[PDB]
Amino acid sequence: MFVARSIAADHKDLIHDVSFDFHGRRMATCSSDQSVKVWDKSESGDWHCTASWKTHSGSVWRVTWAHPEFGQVLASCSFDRTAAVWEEIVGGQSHWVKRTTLVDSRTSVTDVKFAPKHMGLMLATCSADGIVRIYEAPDVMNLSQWSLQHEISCKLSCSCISWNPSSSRAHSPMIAVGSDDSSPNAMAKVQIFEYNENTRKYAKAETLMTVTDPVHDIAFAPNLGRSFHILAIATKDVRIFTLKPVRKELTSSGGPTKFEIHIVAQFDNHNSQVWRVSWNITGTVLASSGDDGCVRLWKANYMDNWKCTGILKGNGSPV
Amino acid sequence: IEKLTNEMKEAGNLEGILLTGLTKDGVDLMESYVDRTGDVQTASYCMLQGSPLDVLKDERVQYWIENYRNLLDAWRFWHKR
Amino acid sequence: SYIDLLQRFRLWNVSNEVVKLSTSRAVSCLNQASTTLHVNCSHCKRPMSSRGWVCDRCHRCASMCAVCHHVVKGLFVWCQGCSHGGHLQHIMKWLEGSSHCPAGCGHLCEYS
Ligand SMILES: [Zn+2]
Ligand SMILES: [Zn+2]
Ligand SMILES: [Zn+2]
Ligand SMILES: [Zn+2]
Repeated sequence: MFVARSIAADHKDLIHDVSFDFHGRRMATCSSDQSVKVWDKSESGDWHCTASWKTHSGSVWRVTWAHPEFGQVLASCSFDRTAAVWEEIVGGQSHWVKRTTLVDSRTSVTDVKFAPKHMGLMLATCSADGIVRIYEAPDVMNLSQWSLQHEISCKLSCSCISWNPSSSRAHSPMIAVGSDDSSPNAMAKVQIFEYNENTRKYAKAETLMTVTDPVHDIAFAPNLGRSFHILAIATKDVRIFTLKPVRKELTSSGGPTKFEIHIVAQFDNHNSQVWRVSWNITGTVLASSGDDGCVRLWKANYMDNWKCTGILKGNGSPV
Repeated sequence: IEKLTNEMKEAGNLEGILLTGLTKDGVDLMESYVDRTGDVQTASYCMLQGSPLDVLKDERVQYWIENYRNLLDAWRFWHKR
Repeated sequence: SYIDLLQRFRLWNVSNEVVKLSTSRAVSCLNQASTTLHVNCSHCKRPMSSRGWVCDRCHRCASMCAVCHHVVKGLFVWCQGCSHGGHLQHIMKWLEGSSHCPAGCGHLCEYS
């Protein structure tokens, strides 16, 4: 029940990543020539570029937005071992200005993500050496200053990370890390770290044993007040997992919360290496893209079972 | 009545509200319903209908209300919020 | 004399324009007599700085518009009754359509 259209946007080079703002009125796209462009939607519904500049010495992988409450902030990770933070200042032509650069990585910075709003202005970066670094800006009015708050070693090449968007008062912060190592040995590829208030340190909580193939993308789904967490894993086949916390005994509060892991959907319609996965706002529709040049939309049904609902092709031609 | 209430609660069907009422059992039934379908608008509007003060003090009800308000803010339906 | 005539005819913009561009020290200083307001966060009850929008102790955006739920940098309109307010145009447009405090306090800030 999904139809496609082509947006009249002109690009000269190959597009690596596209990202939306919170309200869905601003777009950020990174191209193959170390260039970043920002697009705005008019009241009529048309898109117009508003800024463009070159950022790093190496290739640019990912660019993401921050929450509007902190202003207009973009974060970009690059192959040249850097992660840059940009803020828009207008005096009206937009004039984006770099405010800070994080260079603590010893390998290529593979991915960068923003923390959920209710935890302040935090940022996370996973590198190729197996290191996840979490920074925080103590003052929201001075973005030029950042401090390295936490550092975690994964012993495997990190490839993607995702925060837990839950904002309940009973869920500790959670971050999940994937890997794309293709070692012949059968080793786990997805680990989850849960913050501990009693120690103020992140510790490993659960590791997905059933996942052994290289992983390219991992995505939590929006909580929306449910009683459990939904995770999506992109591999040779799209997989969906549900994690339910167990009732913590009041006798003693100890380490990480124990979880029950159940798989609820495993699709192999791409017949290739699935590359990207994403959720809608309500966490009820899953979008997946793989090497077959097709985009597939999955949704639940009356019987609470997962089945495909849409198939499209990269050219925009419907199937 | 006990058996019917239990089998309605475990399934999350909304017709069981008549049985449980706006109590903790109603909260559990509504939570199951939300888990099944992901609708918070109906839950938020229902739970405000003259519910006892203890019911409104539950964490889950307020979490649903906050999520709905955030959803309204996302679509820029400011006046309706 | 010119300022008095302008004020008699109720032309405030021209009067203030004359005052700003005046070549006399006294007339220039006429406009700066007790026109500075002091604001405090209602949560921590502490006074705020003059160049920031975040509470020093609360670490909260104390200047979030009641309608658009965004941080307000510039003009802020405030009601003396319910201690609520926000953007000038947002509040004006909202009060043109209803008669309730948009924060949902119950106060009829513009009675009838
Ligand atoms: Zn304060
Ligand atoms: Zn406003
Ligand atoms: Zn008020
Ligand atoms: Zn008032």
